[PDB]
Amino acid sequence: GNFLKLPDTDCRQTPPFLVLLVTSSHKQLAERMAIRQTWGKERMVKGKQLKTFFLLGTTSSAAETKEVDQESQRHGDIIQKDFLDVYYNLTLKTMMGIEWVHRFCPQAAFVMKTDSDMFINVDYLTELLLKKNRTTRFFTGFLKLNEFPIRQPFSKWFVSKSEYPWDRYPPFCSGTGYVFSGDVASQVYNVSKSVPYIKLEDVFVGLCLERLNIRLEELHSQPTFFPGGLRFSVCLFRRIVACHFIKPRTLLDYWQALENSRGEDCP
Ligand SMILES: CC(=O)N[C@H]1[C@H](O[C@H]2[C@@H](O)[C@@H](CO)O[C@H](O[C@@H]3[C@H](O)[C@@H](O)[C@H](O[C@H]4[C@H](O)[C@@H](O)[C@H](O)O[C@@H]4CO)O[C@@H]3CO)[C@@H]2O)O[C@H](CO)[C@H](O)[C@@H]1O
Ligand SMILES: *[C@@H]1O[C@H](CO[C@@H]2O[C@@H](C)[C@@H](O)[C@@H](O)[C@@H]2O)[C@@H](O[C@@H]2O[C@H](CO)[C@@H](O)[C@H](O)[C@H]2NC(C)=O)[C@H](O)[C@H]1NC(C)=O
Ligand SMILES: *[C@@H]1O[C@H](CO)[C@@H](O[C@@H]2O[C@H](CO)[C@@H](O)[C@H](O)[C@H]2NC(C)=O)[C@H](O)[C@H]1NC(C)=O
Ligand SMILES: O=c1ccn([C@@H]2O[C@H](COP(=O)(O)OP(=O)(O)O)[C@@H](O)[C@H]2O)c(=O)[nH]1
Ligand SMILES: [Mn+2]
Repeated sequence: GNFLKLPDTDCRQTPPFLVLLVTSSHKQLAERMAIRQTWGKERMVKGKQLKTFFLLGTTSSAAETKEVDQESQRHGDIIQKDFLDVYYNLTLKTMMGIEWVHRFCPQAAFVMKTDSDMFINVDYLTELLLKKNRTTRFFTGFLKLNEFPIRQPFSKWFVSKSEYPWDRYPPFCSGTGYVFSGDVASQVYNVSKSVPYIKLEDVFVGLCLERLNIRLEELHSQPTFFPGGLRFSVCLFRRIVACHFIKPRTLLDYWQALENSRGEDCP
């Protein structure tokens, strides 16, 4: 489907249990390297395969283009299509990831779309997913159920009435990090072209899920996704799935902390 870069992976041969699709801009190589060295590192988690790919568009900068070409050659984990990679094109980026799952990895049990300034606890997420007994039409994250479009015209998330004309958004989950069963990717890709476009990707996915009659659900009886960020502690971070507002150096320090304290107890 018009992909400039495709990861060197074969989901038919080895169906992944969890696929992470990470959004980042071209210049954010430090982010991607920190992820590749921490929670993005591919491995078996309780015998389940984890795969990690980075979603990129294109840029006018020839230097950044060359950097990303070299990075894809070195790492083989970039999914790319020809669209200007800017904040207000994040919907295209998300749909690219979903398209990739649909076309090349329909075997994935679960897919997480996530920001790059994130800590992800794949071990705890896997444990909760294996416990949920939800393998189809499943979508979770930080649920946002009573959202009103932001009409402050200079706000980062401003939408005009022509861009989104109704008083409330559909139910959706924070774009910082949400998780869905793999079949959901095909259903969303199928309905996407008939659903009204909006430049905020997490709202757009919510519109698609609503058209599909897919209901959002909480992953666990306790909160596990934290778009607002969290005060760090080892014992807390062992029992969450996702935390936002984490720069690369911090991500590396937190990962080291969890390694250093492996084998201690907590509650
Ligand atoms: C994190 C997230 O999921 N973002 C989505 C966003 O969610 C925000 C929305 O629910 C609003 C509703 O009032 O509340 C939260 O946002 C807070 C403030 O209301 C918001 O104004 C602020 O945003 C920026 C702020 O305007 C600036 O002055 C400040 O300098 O920087 C702020 C961030 O850059 O942020 C806080 C918390 O983030 C929710 O976070 O909803 C939109 C759609 O409206 C979209 O789906 C986002 O993906
Ligand atoms: C997810 O399911 C497990 C297993 O329960 C069995 O399989 C399910 C698909 C469903 O058909 C159940 O009725 C089956 O009994 C649940 O874990 C078990 O739950 C029972 C009752 O609480 C308990 O006796 C077992 O020891 C549990 N552990 C096992 C079987 O390993 C689990 O509760 C289900 N998850 C949720 C969120 O309900
Ligand atoms: C999102 O990406 C699309 C595709 O790259 C952009 O649309 C193109 O914009 C360039 C100029 O930036 C035009 O020359 C092309 O004709 C457009 N092509 C298509 C297919 O749209 C779009 O501008 C980007 N969005 C934002 C907000 O930057
Ligand atoms: O041109 C862009 C801008 C942002 N992003 C990614 O989109 C997500 C949201 O951006 P950011 O974290 O800057 O927004 P915030 O969390 O501050 O609202 C992050 O993973 C960015 O790396 C991207 O892929 N391309
Ligand atoms: Mn972010």
